[PDB]
Amino acid sequence: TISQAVPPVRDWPAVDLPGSDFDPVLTELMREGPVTRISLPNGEGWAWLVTRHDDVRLVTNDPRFGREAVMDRQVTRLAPHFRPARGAVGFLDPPDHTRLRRSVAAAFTARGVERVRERSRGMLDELVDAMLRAGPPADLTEAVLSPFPIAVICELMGVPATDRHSMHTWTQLILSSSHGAEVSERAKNEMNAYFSDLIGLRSDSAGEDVTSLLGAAVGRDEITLSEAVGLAVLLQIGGEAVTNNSGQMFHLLLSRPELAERLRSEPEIRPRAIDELLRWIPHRNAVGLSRIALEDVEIKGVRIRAGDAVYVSYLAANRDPEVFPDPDRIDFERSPNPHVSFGFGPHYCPGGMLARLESELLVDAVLDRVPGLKLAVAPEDVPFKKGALIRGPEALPVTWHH
Ligand code: HEM
Repeated sequence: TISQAVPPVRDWPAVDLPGSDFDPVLTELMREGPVTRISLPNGEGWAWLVTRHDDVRLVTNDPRFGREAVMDRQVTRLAPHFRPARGAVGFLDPPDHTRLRRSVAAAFTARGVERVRERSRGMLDELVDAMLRAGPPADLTEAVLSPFPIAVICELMGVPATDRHSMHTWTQLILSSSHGAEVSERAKNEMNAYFSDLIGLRSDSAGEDVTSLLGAAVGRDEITLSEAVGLAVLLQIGGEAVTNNSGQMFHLLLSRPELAERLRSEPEIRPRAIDELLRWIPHRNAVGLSRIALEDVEIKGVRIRAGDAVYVSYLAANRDPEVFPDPDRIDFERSPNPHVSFGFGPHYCPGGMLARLESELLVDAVLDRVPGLKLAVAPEDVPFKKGALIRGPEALPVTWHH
């Protein structure tokens, strides 16, 4: 009937945001309408953006949107660099995506990750023992939040004990140290070779650790060795997400003492509280990886054309006022909490249950074992990551009673 003009293309420059402050450009986009168009610093052209919870679920779960097609051009994006390997799980669609996710799914369910909870709680107690022994102050990130997710994933992956410190080092060197280009990709090569060998060796394993599952799937020709190794590396270095996210968690718990006080007074609410924190924390800068409309799709009266790129903002979806009344309020009692901090659809985060487990153990040890714990700097003086994809502290200086 009546033409509905397309939205203006909104430029979305890379900006370093303080602490956990919400992106005001994303707020602007949320206020503009459910369907907007954006231009990011890198790649070319524009992309659709959806911000409402229902539209985000549609775009991420509907078969009419595809990931492989994203590598057919230079879609506008935040990251300077793009498309490493084209076997990367992120860029696969259900001809092949499903095989790869299925091969390890069992280790990452609630029941799957529960298998490493006691060992993980022990490893965390070791780290905290050491921090207490050294005495205050400490950088909680360096002392605890950084090493713990790596220890846990080593255990879940089934890395032989004598190789786990090599794993730590490799993980630290990969894309997150200094010595750009060279040491990172050499560490990546070593880790690749390592997992190629371990998974290869486990070609007929009935083990239930992740590398055994990968090895067995490779052995039954469900996936190739190359696919298995790539995924193994992604999973192995994925814990940095928990390091960053839990860093924001404790930054919040310490800068807003009432939250910490609630979790000490009512320990029973900690799982729900963690979910609320996961909902609220602005985990990333801007948006991540788009999907291509494989056929024309109408969203809120807007015609998304086949070939167009479409982004979702999980961050925005987690502040959807209809789904989350008073969305900017951190409410640990929040009634239903259907957040999409771990994404949605086939590409939903494999590590979500693992991240909740890690966060629950972390909150327990840090809130229960550090007497008089507080920030050692003003909240606004905690350094947060600049030029980042995933937001979070560079360091989290804390102090307490020795
Ligand atoms: C609280 C911490 C974490 C958060 C907030 C998080 C969030 C996310 C999000 C938003 C996505 C994208 C979903 C999409 O493409 O639509 C994702 C993907 C992914 N995450 Fe995480 N993640 C976390 C921890 C982890 C950990 C610890 C691991 C490693 C076990 C991991 C492994 C992955 C993988 C492999 C993918 C790609 C999945 C696929 O495309 O099939 N994540 N994550």
